[PDB]
Amino acid sequence: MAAKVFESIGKFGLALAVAGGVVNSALYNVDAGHRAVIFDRFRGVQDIVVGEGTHFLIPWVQKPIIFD
Amino acid sequence: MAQNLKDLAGRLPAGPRGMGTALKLLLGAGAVAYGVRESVFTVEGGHRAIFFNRIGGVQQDTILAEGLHFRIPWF
Repeated sequence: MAAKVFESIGKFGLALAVAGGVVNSALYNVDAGHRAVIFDRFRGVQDIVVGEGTHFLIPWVQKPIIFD
Repeated sequence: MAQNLKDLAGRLPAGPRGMGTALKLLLGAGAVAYGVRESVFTVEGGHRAIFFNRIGGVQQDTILAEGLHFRIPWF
């Protein structure tokens, strides 16, 4: 019984670490005075002005380019 | 390196029920203290470190004269 608990806790910890890494990679800091532009490569550069604001950029799609 | 951490975590003695909840509460308190410490920002006077509102950009109306103003972390 103990070994199963060990393995399950390890799997949960690994999943939590992966999720935390993804969440951290999904955020950006475009300092103010720099209004950001979403660097979305799905459907492009957002006429919807996503300026300053750490909007949740999905990884592999939206890299924060900092526009001053 | 991961297996070493595996063995180190495993080797923690299987103590009675109390210390498990004690460790959980200690971790809670540690995280809370870290958050409280981080909610304040690098602050030099001669620098009106204003609130950068996450939404709408800079706070054009929130003009921080000399004064506490806690930055919401990641915000």
